[PDB]
Amino acid sequence: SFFTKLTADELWKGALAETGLNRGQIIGEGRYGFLWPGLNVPLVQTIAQRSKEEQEKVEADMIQQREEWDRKKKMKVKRERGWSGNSWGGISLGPPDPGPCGETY
Amino acid sequence: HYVDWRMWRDVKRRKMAYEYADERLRINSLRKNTILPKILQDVADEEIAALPRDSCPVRIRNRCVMTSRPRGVKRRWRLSRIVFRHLADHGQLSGIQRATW
Amino acid sequence: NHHTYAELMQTLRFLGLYRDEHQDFMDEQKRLKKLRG
Amino acid sequence: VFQDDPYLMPASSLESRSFLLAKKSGENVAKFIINSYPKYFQKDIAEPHIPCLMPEYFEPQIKDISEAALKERIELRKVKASVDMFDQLLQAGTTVSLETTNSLLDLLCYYGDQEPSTDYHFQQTGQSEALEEENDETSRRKAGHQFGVTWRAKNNAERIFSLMPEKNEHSYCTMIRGMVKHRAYEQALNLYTELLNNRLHADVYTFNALIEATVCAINEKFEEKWSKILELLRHMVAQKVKPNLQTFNTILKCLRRFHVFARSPALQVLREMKAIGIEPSLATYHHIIRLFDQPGDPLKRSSFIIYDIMNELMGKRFSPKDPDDDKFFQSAMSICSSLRDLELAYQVHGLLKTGDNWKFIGPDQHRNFYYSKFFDLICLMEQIDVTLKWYEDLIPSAYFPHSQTMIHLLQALDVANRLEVIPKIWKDSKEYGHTFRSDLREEILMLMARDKHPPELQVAFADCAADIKSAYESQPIRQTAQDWPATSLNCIAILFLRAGRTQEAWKMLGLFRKHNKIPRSELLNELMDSAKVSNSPSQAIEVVELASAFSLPICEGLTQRVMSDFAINQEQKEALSNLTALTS
Amino acid sequence: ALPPRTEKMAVDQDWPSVYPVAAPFKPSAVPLPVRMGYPVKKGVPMAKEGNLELLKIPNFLHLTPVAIKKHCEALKDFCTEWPAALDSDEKCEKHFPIEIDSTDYVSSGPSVRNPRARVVVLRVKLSSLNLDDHAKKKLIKLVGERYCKTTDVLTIKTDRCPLRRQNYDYAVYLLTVLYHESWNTEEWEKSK
Amino acid sequence: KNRAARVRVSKGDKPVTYEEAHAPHYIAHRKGWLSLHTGNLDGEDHAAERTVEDVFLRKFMWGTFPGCLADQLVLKRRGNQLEICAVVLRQLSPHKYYFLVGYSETLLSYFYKCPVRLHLQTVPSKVVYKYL
Amino acid sequence: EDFIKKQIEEFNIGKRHLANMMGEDPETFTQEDIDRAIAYLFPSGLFEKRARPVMKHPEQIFPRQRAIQWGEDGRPFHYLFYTGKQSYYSLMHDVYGMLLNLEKHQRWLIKEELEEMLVEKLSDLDYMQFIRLLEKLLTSQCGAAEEEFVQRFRRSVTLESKKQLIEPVQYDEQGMAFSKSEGKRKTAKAEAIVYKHGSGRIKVNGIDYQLYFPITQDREQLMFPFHFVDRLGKHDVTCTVSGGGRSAQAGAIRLAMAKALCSFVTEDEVEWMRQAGLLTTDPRVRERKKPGQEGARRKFTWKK
Amino acid sequence: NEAGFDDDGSEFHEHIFLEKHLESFPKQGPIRHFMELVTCGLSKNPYLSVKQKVEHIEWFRNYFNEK
Amino acid sequence: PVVTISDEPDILYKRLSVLVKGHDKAVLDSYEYFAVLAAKELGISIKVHEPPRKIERFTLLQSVHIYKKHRVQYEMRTLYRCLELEHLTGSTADVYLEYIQRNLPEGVAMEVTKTQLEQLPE
RNA sequence: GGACCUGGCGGUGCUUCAUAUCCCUCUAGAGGAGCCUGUUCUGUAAUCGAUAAACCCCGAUCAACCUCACCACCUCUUGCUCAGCCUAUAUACCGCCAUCUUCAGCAAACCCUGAUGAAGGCUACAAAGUAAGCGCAAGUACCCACGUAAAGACGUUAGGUCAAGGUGUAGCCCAUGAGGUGGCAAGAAAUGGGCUACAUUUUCUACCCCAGAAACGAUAGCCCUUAUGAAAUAAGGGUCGAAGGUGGAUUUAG
Ligand SMILES: C[NH+](C)c1cc(NC(=O)CNC(C)(C)C)c(O)c2c1C[C@H]1C[C@H]3[C@H]([NH+](C)C)C(O)=C(C(N)=O)C(=O)[C@@]3(O)C(O)=C1C2=O
Ligand SMILES: [Mg+2]
Ligand SMILES: [Mg+2]
Ligand SMILES: [Mg+2]
Ligand SMILES: [Mg+2]
Ligand SMILES: [Mg+2]
Ligand SMILES: [Mg+2]
Ligand SMILES: [Mg+2]
Repeated sequence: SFFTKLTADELWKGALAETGLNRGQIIGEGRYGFLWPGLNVPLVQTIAQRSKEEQEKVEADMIQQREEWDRKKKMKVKRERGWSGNSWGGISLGPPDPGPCGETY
Repeated sequence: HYVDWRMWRDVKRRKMAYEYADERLRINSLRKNTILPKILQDVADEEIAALPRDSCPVRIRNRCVMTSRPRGVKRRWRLSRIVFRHLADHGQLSGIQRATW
Repeated sequence: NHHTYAELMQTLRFLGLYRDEHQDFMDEQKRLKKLRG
Repeated sequence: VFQDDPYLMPASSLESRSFLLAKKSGENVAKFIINSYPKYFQKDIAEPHIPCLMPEYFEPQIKDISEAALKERIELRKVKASVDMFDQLLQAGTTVSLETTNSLLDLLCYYGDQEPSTDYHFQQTGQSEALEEENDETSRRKAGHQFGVTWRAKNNAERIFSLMPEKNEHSYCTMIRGMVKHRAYEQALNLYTELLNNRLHADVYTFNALIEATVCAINEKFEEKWSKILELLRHMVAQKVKPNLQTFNTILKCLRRFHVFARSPALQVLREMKAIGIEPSLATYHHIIRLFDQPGDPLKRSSFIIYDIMNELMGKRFSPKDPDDDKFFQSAMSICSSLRDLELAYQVHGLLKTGDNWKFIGPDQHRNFYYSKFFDLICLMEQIDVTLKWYEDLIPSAYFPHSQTMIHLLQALDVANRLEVIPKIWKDSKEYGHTFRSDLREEILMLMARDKHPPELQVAFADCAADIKSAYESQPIRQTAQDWPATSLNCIAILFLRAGRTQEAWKMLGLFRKHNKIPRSELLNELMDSAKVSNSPSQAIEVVELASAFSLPICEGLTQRVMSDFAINQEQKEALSNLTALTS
Repeated sequence: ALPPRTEKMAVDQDWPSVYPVAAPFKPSAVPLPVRMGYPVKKGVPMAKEGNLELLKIPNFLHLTPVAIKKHCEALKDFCTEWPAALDSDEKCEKHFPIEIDSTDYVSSGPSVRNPRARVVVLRVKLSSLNLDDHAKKKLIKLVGERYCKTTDVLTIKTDRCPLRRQNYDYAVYLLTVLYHESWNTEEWEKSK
Repeated sequence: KNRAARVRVSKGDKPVTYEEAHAPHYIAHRKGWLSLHTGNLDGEDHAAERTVEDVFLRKFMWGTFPGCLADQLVLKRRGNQLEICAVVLRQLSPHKYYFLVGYSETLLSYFYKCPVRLHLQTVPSKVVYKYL
Repeated sequence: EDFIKKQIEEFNIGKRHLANMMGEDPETFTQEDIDRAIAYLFPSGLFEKRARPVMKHPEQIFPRQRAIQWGEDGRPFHYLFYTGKQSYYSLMHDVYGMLLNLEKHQRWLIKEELEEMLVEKLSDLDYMQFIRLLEKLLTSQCGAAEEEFVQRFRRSVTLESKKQLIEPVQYDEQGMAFSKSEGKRKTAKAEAIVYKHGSGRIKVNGIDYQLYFPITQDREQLMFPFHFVDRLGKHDVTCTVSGGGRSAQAGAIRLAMAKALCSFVTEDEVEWMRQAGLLTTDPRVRERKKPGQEGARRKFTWKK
Repeated sequence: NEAGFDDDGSEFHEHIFLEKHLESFPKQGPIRHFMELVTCGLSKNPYLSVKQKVEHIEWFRNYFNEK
Repeated sequence: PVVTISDEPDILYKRLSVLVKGHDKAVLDSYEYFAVLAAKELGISIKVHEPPRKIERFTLLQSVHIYKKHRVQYEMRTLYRCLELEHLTGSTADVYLEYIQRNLPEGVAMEVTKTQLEQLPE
């Protein structure tokens, strides 16, 4: 029941259990694909709805963009090793933080 | 699309009680009146006991308009204790304060 | 009645005029569950 | 209609129209969703029943082949469905009654065998606002053509009109009106002759359509068409039908098409109007206004009928009668602007303020034209205090000023020598979205750098010129990569010097060198005066060097000033002598 | 954005014109830096440009004393005057005898069905009846629960028919047929 | 401990608005109500369906102006004039804003069958009363 | 600060705009009228008188931001800057110096008020030592200058007065003299009318005291004020009474007759009977049961 | 509070005097007593209109005859 | 300014008293000012009265599963302000009453109005 | 293994206290009898959850059918639902709470001390601490500034609930899901909490406290009638006329 639904901020707080995800969407994209005139397509004044080929191609582009998104999450970052991997002994933290007394290191 | 099956079971109870209210009303008065012969009622009895057992206003459970919880409902807003607490504590129900007398 | 309510939410989400975060969750979780289950 | 949030206010007329059409989009967009799914909105809660709020059903509910289903499909305006099932009734052999065949031919003649347009028609005024001053004679040839349905020979209307058994006046009338509406003028005239042969009566709308058809007929002289119009009105009187306001307004629209030879017939038509006793409308006055006002007339005695008109029209309150009553006010201020008449402009602004007559402005484009012309004229011949009073009274409450007005808004201030008001109207223009208008920028910059001003006005001018330079810098990568005007560069440079923003003046001397624009001798001479004040021989040599690099004929005098006014070293003296030798 | 109409607006500008109708705040329209909300420990009450507390306040901005005065210039058109029926309650009782209660219960939202808005009660004075001698005894014994003795008022209540106007009809009909049955002498009045 | 509408203290970096900050014991001592409907007074009938529609409006406008409603709405209800005053942010395009205004403006009118009016109030960034 | 300056400008302009929308467009719109105008303009309905809207000069709204203590040389202005408590230590140095030069010649401020005048945070023992030195300076025979020092640090007292408010004598009825007072105790109300002479008579709700009060404890309660003031059979009463019970009604009457007899007895004896405790209301009222208890203070069975 | 809501001009004598729809049987019978009882109940009904009152009457009339 | 003086003599309203129930005394007495000044310049005789507030207090449980001893208590503050109009005309009625009715506040507003119209017996 | 730092503990010292709590004290009870209602145990084909303080008239401000998830029997397959599941895990959680708390601490960011260790940071006639923020306090509700309410952070107890609802993980979809019909709530016993008593400051009647008279105790059991309900639990009358003689240890509340 739409009445028993809830905000996503609340669904994740329960899923993660870290106290003991909708960004790739345009403002009018629907499964039915009734591309509107104030949303998606700009404001000729003609209501319309795309076909079975434009829908499938656009949603295929979207799922591929998700896949590349999970790729940019699942790259590898290169950490220089200090005295061994999984150590901290030769790890170079950066330059010291600029002094609030108008200073620099 | 109903919160649960039990809620959907009452929405069915509500509906066919509301449609089957006139027939039951007529024969029932005929029951608790003292004018017709002792035998002239035995017949009307059949009609009632035979009128289906999902419209008798004895099976209506005033449950929760938002989340099916039978016991713990306040009638004036049709809400359970904790849902009414949630809304009145978030401040979207007018007039409801915290009692400090 | 819960039907006009929830089914209009169904149709308006499928028209893309409504974004419900809850159905986005179940959509996404059921996809990641159909990947393995 | 607009919201009060400063982010959501429209700044321009185009932005306001865009917001309004976006809102109207959201409206027919909710209508489409609700009519597509009526089951979700059938539950009424308000008492009483609000049938303008219950959803509209467009699908035919009667599926059996019946005249009730024909009436349902005609009422739903489904042209193809009505035609197809009328063919179904003819195949079934059911006699279709005369009234419902009449309703079917009514629909067919109204729509021209096409379905009604799914878009509620608010298009076809999408002309750009940058071409409102040239060629209203070719703009007519490409703007008088709505792409309407041309009457095709052998259409469904003609098929029904041939198929039905007993022909009556309403059927013939609707057929003639449909042919006139879809530009079958000769066919409509022939069908009117067939009506006269069949001894039927044509109504007022049919006779007006026939008048329009006779005028729109090709290759006939105005005298012949006028004689035909007189014959049609004689036929009207002989058929005992009484003419009316729309009849005579159609006549007036046609004689407006008939130009100079038709001016006296318009006066005769309005006199016969008043003699028969039907009140002329604002559309009637619009028609004879636009007839008598034609470009190229050397007399303007045709334009004196506007004072005859208002002398009949003061103090009266009007109701809607005719479609061009909203065009009346626009036409008459076209005349007021053309003849440059402040008193008559005020007179019809008063006629507007009488009662509800403000309604007869009508649409937003007409409103913008009306108030633009009114404010132009106020700026052109009124006194500057009442011009600014009308400015604050009308802008932005009544209309959004067009780009041209901005320039004019200034010319009045320049004539009145009230240049102190320049920063506030500049700020208003920038708020209204005139930031990227190069002609405005040029106009305030010349009017602003023409004269030496008191210092507080100078520093306010410095802030304004700084923001103009900021906008010019903050136009990146548009196809109108408008090169920095030398006049604008010179003016902003003179103004920053006058207010004392000397280092900024030196930077845009560098901008002069970057953009290869020739600086002005006055700007130069002010730069030497600033260098004299600052005692900077290097800056003096810099401006001499730029003058020599642009090979200007002031450079010798500038060098002589540098020698006379600064203690210079010998290598700089040698360099300046070499520069003068290069220029010589 | 835009520099607001608040500092565009000056003094002697008509506030009934600025706010015609009841509408929520709109602080950009409002030329008052009104601050609302329990402040922070080392701070001020919250500003005006974004408050929800300044939104949830009913907002009687639309109706200022001067708006009341100018509003009713026009609202003055629609009123006659009362006669010299006099503030004296006995004088209006003499002039117009009966009294009726016929009320509305205005709510707020989608519908206007409050059934209890059909309550109609009628108060009448026998000293305004004036045509009641021994026939009065009849009326009293007939109406049992009414006629409190300290004040001579009869109160008949109707809530038996759904509409208020036919309830008014039931009050007047019961009054007149109670009156006619009271003036109807009956055969068993003597064997008391 | 009471955990009803109390955003707990983080580390001093948690932006929070007046509404969220105040706890339910300040519900009309410092906060007030976000929905002004008359049904919760002494004598009235339809308060239940007013609240059932209330939670609907909150969630419809939450899902229909996706990620731009800064703080929660003010569902006032005078006469048959339901009002959805808002505090929506300044990120989406104004034509999109006017669109969702119109869409709601008519859709809740045909759902609830009365005049429904949205008076948006655009704000640059989500406001902060205190950092918890 | 520029913040303070433009806030000021905005208040002034908005105050004039406030008198326009109202009707006091003449320039002098006082602060009381400002509070009046905003009250109506936007109805509060919030229990906290700070949580309601407001329109004051930015001065009172925004707090006191201390000025910069050093210019563009470094070089801090006050000589006691590196103590961090310039104002407090300058005051202590000054008070010590006046004690010194006075010895060569020969209520109190609260901590928050002193911190407000010094615009600096202060320790309680710092306040205590300041007060101690100031008391040293008044105890010592000081001159008029150091008197104005001690008096700009000392503040007002606002003493109240504890004389019973005497009701006026209403010389009325036909020609008699009475006083009509009131009394309240435990949901009971008693309005009492006492005539100066009359030798004894009560008419509690129409009947006498032996009929409305069959209990001798109630009759003793009704005796109490007279037998204290030695005017037993010398005045007469008539009392209307609502609510309460058999003892609450008698107590409300007792208070009402005492608070009416005050006008007929002398001021020294009205002070005497106030001391005796017949002129003060009894605030002891029934308490409230609590959710989870078995009474107001009574709890249930086992908790430990 | 009663906008619309006409009820075909009930006007006070169709709602509470059901004698015109009573269809008199021999009045001394218990059935006719019932009709007095049910008639007074439908008279004191304000929620039902006259048309549902008369279909309530005809229900009993139909069934009373049916027996 | 369409007036349309029609036909029949007045309905003669005595004591049209408006009882204003609310959740907020500050809205109620602002309303009192709006109606008192309106009746002042209307000419109609108004009087003020405060019908005393009723608190609907009630108890619920605080924890979801157990702990009946720990309870929450909620309350409704219903306050009343009576604004009784005496000696007013029938035409005077649906113009003042109408002005106020349309200009009613939101959820903190009820306007229960009793009318005692006078008449002649028949 | 040696030596420490911090915390907890001590049938750990000194001092100062608790006040309805620590004792001596004051008032009314529990524990003894009957009844009502939970729980354990036994039983049944017959839910689940709470289970020292902080479970035990507890989820229930409430089960004849319904509720209902239990059991029996018989049926349903794109099933009110782009299914469902009251299936398992409260030791994945959100949510809403208990408890210390009838507390006053929790602290970002710095700085110093300790040979730059875990860590520590007190002296007002002053020896290194300064502090935003949360909490008490303050301000509010009720009749006052009093009292009572509300409030009481960080964390503790993997304390309570996947069964209010939502939900991760794992599972079922001939099933663990869906519906219909009928039963499940009995005491060889025990215990928690209440109610009423064992009378004489009592009992019955008037009266609602100036009398007459007596010189006791079931809200259980059986019978009658009524209420509500399709179908009796409740209510009144009748009848009867129990055990019971103010309850040990211990304990509760004020
Ligand atoms: C057997 N112990 C180690 C245990 C285990 C679990 N859960 C698991 O390990 C299961 N994990 C799986 C499901 C296999 C993933 C457990 O989940 C639990 C407990 C302990 C209990 C003890 C409970 C007890 N109660 C019932 C009276 C008790 O003495 C207390 C108490 N504080 O009074 C408890 O702590 C207790 O309630 C409790 O919380 C337990 C568990 O939760
Ligand atoms: Mg490794
Ligand atoms: Mg608690
Ligand atoms: Mg468990
Ligand atoms: Mg199961
Ligand atoms: Mg507490
Ligand atoms: Mg506190
Ligand atoms: Mg556990």
